[PDB]
Amino acid sequence: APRKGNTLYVYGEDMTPTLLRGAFSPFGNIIDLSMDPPRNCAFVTYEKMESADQAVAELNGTQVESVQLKVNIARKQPM
Repeated sequence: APRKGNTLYVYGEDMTPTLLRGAFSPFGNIIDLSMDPPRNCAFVTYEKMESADQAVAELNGTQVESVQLKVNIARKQPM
């Protein structure tokens, strides 16, 4: 049966897939990975709800070689 799953909202500047994959690869396996180049945002889906909460708490409040990323939760209401 289908499950709601748990997609996380990722925001930041100059963000790439290889970088995000590593920012969510070790946090757990992703069933689907999406990225938004027009809004500079990215979406991360986790098969385990704990993989999203553990990655959102560890990824949230972090910095890169010289950039800052932001993790948020998708709104229940559809855009």
